[PDB]
Amino acid sequence: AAGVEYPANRLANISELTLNEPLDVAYPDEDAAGVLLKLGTRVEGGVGPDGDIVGFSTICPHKGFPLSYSADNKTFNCPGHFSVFDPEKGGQQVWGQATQNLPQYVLRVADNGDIFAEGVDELIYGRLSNVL
Amino acid sequence: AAGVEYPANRLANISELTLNEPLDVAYPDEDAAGVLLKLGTRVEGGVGPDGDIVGFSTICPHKGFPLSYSADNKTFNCPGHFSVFDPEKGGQQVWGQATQNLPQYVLRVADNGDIFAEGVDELIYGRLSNVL
Amino acid sequence: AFKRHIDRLPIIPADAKKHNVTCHFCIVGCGYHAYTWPINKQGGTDPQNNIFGVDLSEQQQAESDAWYSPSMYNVVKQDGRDVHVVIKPDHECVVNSGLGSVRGARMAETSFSEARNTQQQRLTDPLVWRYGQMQPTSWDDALDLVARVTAKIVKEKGEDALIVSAFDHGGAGGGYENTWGTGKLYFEAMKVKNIRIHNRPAYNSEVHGTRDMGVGELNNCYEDAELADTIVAVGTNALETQTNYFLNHWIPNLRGESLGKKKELMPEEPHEAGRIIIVDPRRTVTVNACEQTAGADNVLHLAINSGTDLALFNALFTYIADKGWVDRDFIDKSTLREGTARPPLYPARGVSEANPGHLSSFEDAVEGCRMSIEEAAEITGLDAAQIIKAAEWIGMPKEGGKRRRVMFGYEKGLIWGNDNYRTNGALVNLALATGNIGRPGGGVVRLGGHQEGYVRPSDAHVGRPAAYVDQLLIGGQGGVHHIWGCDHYKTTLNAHEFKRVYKKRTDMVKDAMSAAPYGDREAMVNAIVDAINQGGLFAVNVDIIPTKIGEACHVILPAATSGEMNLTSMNGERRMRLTERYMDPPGQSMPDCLIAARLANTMERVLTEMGDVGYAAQFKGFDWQTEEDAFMDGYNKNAHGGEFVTYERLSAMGTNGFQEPATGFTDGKIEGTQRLYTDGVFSTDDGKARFMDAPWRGLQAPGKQQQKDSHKYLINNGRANVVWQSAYLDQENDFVMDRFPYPFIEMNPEDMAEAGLKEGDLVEIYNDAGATQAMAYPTPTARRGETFMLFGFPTGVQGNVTSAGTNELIIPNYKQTWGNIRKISDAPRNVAHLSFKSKEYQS
Amino acid sequence: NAEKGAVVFKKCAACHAVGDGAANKVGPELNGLIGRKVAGVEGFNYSPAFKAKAEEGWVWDEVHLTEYLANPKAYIKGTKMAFAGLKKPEDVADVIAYLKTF
Ligand SMILES: Nc1nc2c(c(=O)[nH]1)N[C@H]1C(S)=C(S)[C@@H](COP(=O)(O)OP(=O)(O)OC[C@H]3O[C@@H](n4cnc5c(=O)[nH]c(N)nc54)[C@H](O)[C@@H]3O)O[C@H]1N2
Ligand SMILES: Nc1nc2c(c(=O)[nH]1)N[C@H]1C(S)=C(S)[C@@H](COP(=O)(O)OP(=O)(O)OC[C@H]3O[C@@H](n4cnc5c(=O)[nH]c(N)nc54)[C@H](O)[C@@H]3O)O[C@H]1N2
Ligand code: HEM
Ligand code: F3S
Ligand code: FES
Ligand code: FES
Ligand SMILES: [Mo+4]
Ligand SMILES: [O]
Repeated sequence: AAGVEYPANRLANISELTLNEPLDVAYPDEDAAGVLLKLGTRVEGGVGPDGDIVGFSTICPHKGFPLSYSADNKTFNCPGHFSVFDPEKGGQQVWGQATQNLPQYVLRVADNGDIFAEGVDELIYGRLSNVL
Repeated sequence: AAGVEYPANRLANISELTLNEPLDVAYPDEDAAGVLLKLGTRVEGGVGPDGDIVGFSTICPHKGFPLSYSADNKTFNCPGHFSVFDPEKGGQQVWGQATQNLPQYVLRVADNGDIFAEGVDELIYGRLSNVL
Repeated sequence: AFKRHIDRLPIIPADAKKHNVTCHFCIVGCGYHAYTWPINKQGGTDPQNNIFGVDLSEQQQAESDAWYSPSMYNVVKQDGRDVHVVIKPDHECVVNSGLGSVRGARMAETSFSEARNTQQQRLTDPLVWRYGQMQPTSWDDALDLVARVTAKIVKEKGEDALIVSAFDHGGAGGGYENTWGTGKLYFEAMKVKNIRIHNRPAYNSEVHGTRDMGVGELNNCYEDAELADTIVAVGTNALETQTNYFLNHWIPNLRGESLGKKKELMPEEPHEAGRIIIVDPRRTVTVNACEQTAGADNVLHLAINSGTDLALFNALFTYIADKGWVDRDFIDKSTLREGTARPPLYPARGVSEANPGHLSSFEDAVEGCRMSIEEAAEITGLDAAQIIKAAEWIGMPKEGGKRRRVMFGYEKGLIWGNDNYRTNGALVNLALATGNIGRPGGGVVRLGGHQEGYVRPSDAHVGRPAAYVDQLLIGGQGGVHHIWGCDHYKTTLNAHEFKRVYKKRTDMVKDAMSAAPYGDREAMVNAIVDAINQGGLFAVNVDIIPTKIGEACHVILPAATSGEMNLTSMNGERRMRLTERYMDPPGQSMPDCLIAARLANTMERVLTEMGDVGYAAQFKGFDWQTEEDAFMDGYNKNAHGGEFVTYERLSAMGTNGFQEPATGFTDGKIEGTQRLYTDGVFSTDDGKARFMDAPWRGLQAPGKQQQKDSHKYLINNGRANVVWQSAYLDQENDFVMDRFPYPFIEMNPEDMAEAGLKEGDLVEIYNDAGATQAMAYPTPTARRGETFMLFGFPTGVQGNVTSAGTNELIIPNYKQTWGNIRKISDAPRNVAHLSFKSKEYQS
Repeated sequence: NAEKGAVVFKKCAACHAVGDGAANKVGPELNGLIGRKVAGVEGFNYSPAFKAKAEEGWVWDEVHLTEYLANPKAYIKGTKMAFAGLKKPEDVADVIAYLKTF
């Protein structure tokens, strides 16, 4: 198989999400931590009827410290070496030591409203293949 | 799983090779026709004591026409659309419709002089994976 | 040898998105499909999981549809996402039958990819010369500067002060949308006189000769190459230069594969396998391929002296006429019967620079053209028996007294060859005399260069002859130069002198702009115009890469090419296809037609602000938001049969599209024209073809005989099969640059040994016009004294040693070039890895 | 069996045509074959080693033909059909069962 085979995993329903509060989640398996986040404005990789639901790896691509979320700035913040990632701009490193922007999830909302993740746009921290 | 996993296959012995006479071979399976060939000169990819033994896929990388050897010029010649390949210079297309130089074998000569193929440097005609 | 080490490609899934793609490159216009799918999806090896419905876990055999090479695969942006893309030859296209050339098969890997790092040279942003170097800026800023300098200079000195160089061709860097957009700006909104085309330094036809005679140069179909008794190929290297027309249509004829179709379509006459005459001073891989598929018996390579085609053709015409090997009924019904008086200056000169040849009846032309077999033999250096046999292969009837069917094909050996107007005429005489126009197995055609995609307002204002634009520029005339999709630095004639002066004049404007405040735009504009007034030139380049002439330009605007946009063009068969957009423009690049519309909108605003609302109103009609708007304003409203053609209808007809001109629309099918002049009514006021009284007068371009006489070698020039044009994409393609890092100059091994030269050596070619460099490539098949240098090549420009010499209609006589050769240095170490063996396939 | 001779003929079809219309290509048309002479077909340019092996007098009987599709090269040294030649002798037998039609 030339490409990584990504499972199509249910993570949540649109109705489970509050504006600007991350929901803890994991993809493509239970040992790769991440969040779903409703930002309240239309954005890159943003699904749902407002185009504002995004999903990201929450493990820092530098050395794997878990990232905190700043509700005020809508940024992910690494207490490891002070890296900052912008979930409103496809996870662009605003500032930091990672050589990657924050790995982001290919999300699909179903007719029923369930949210499936079907891929990741960068290598997740601590695995040499996104699917192990 | 990230790269193609290449079998280490026995093709021939150094003793089986007559100067300038292609020995018909298959690598990395039965359906991947190629040749071994002693050239009586030191060249790119060459193995054995003189460094003159080369291995090539012998199916035109343009449209799969079986190639034919000219002993006088030491060239593979395609009767399909008149492509010419130089196995003295790493199977460079001297002229031709292929977007590839001739796929060439990674050869190893063991102590007994048995010749082995451990990989190919270009995509073999008619397979989207060099190992099927 | 360059190896990609790609062991494995992604499988195209069953549900991949399919796009109809015509080849970006040569006239043949081979059909392809672009299959795109999400970056995180892939196809399976089982039939139900890939696009082919085939089990891919099993080796595929020769000519498989269920395979693609690495060069056919990339990752590209589509609607702002990365997708897999495979660009594959269409097996069901009648043109190529799933053949792809060395060029078209690398459309995918010569695409722009951030993810796979392909063609990072591609322009993403407008660049302006300020602060002492090129600097990226906004469209609004760049267009405002271009318009303010353009509007001021034409307001102050007239439109004659605006110089334009632009593509007039089809496919990528051309096409109906882009010729219309540039044509409307410079010929509708304005009346630009001082405009040249991408391959010639005035606004002229390559082939006024055939056109004045009433024979449009693309009058047949590709089937006729399959159906001819004889093919006459003149100054074409079709295997390298029109590859899949040769392979998919000529080869079947020469091999007899065609015999069944011949007998079905023309019973009531005899048919043997096709024979071929090749008029070319050089033995090509085309001569070899023909010998090898039809045997030496059936191939007549007429190795004429350089630029003597007209002598050969006049002798064939004379011999054929004298034998009555002519279609008497065709001549009497479909050609001009009225006698007309020779011009006073005949035969040395035409009635004017405008009309270098005399149009007449069959009989007047024969007596005018009249040349003995003995004399043509003297001039051509052919043997009498070669010319007589060529006459028999064209003229002599088949068994039941039936007409021999002859397709006459020519390209740049004739067109860039001696006495363009007369040679073109002399060849049409032969096809006219033998009734080989508008019949199956016939035609007198260009074999072509680019695809065709021309639709523009009238060019009546330009004149005939038109302005020799390069001489205006070298002579210090013009203020502003707009350059669209051409690179004179690599491809014009007299290129050394062109560069000397172009650099000095653009340098004067550069120094002024480096010394002036940019953030105050009006002062920047005034410093530019003051520098122009001292003899400077402000240059704007519209391209997809940083060009060589772009190193002299003050503004670069980034264009989107075919595939990043919808594009319509037709092949050397008039086969019109829609290339359907499959990917995004790189960065902020925009289609040429939409750049023209945007510049038009900016011209309107700037002219309104300067207080000239009347001139400003001429720049209306440019509200296009997509390339389709340009198609509908241009082709749809102005092309012959345009009202029948839309994107939607063209899409439905796929890579086979339809032959122009379109006659109607019936249940999801545009109806087209397989052949021109089937009713024997030609493109003239009264409907009669004219013959051409086209006498031989030597080498007609100024200084050519002198250049032959005063230099040791012929520097013949033209294409390599591997290289596309000026290597604008190829120069960032390891496969091509691995093969020829330097342009080859084909030299006779005995000539190299006499000059102390070995394979790979770097040599200076020099003469009266300038100097350049190439790598010596030993070529046994090359005649002594006669070299061939790859043209348009960034790492050694052949144009530097071509003189300013043109015919009366300003056609560049590139092919008749002579110079001396001396060593620069021993083979550079980067050529050590090169093969120096014959390009000629051996059985 | 001739059904799985059609599958083995995929390795010939590039150079060889068979059935209604079949014309000469890189190789000569292969219609009939069983009962045709060597260097047989009109139009095709056979090698000075395939002409030399018609001079002595031959036919395409099924035993002469088995030797060719297995090692074309040294079996008729100087033949223009350079190509490995089918190594499984039961496939040599399948493709000749296909050739039995036409
Ligand atoms: N000595 C000699 N000189 C010759 C010839 C010869 O035989 N001998 N041949 C002549 C002939 S036939 C020709 S065609 C000319 C070619 O002369 P040029 O037209 O100068 O050569 P190309 O390489 O085709 O140039 C195409 C340019 O357009 C750019 N381009 C490509 N696509 C696009 C697009 O979509 N938009 C824009 N805006 N730009 C684009 C490319 O990057 C490149 O700079 O050379 C001529 N010069
Ligand atoms: N691979 C490849 N194919 C291309 C192109 C490319 O860049 N690369 N470009 C395309 C374009 S824009 C064009 S215009 C065409 C050009 O297509 P061609 O015109 O076929 O190609 P050239 O190599 O320019 O010249 C053709 C032949 O003219 C011969 N010749 C030189 N002098 C004379 C003469 O006095 N008389 C005669 N009869 N022949 C002479 C040369 O030896 C050469 O073999 O190719 C098109 N296709
Ligand atoms: C299973 C596959 C093939 C079969 C069964 C086959 C069969 C044959 C046969 C029976 C002949 C001799 C018939 C005669 O003399 O008229 C022949 C000759 C020939 N074949 Fe094939 N062939 C095969 C594949 C190929 C391929 C792949 C090529 C070329 C790449 C090819 C090229 C030729 C040529 C050139 C000759 C003429 C030999 C000469 O002139 O010396 N064949 N083939
Ligand atoms: S693939 Fe492209 S380059 Fe010409 S021969 Fe066919 S159009
Ligand atoms: S681990 Fe996050 S900044 Fe280093
Ligand atoms: S298959 Fe070899 S050149 Fe086309
Ligand atoms: Mo051209
Ligand atoms: O051209």
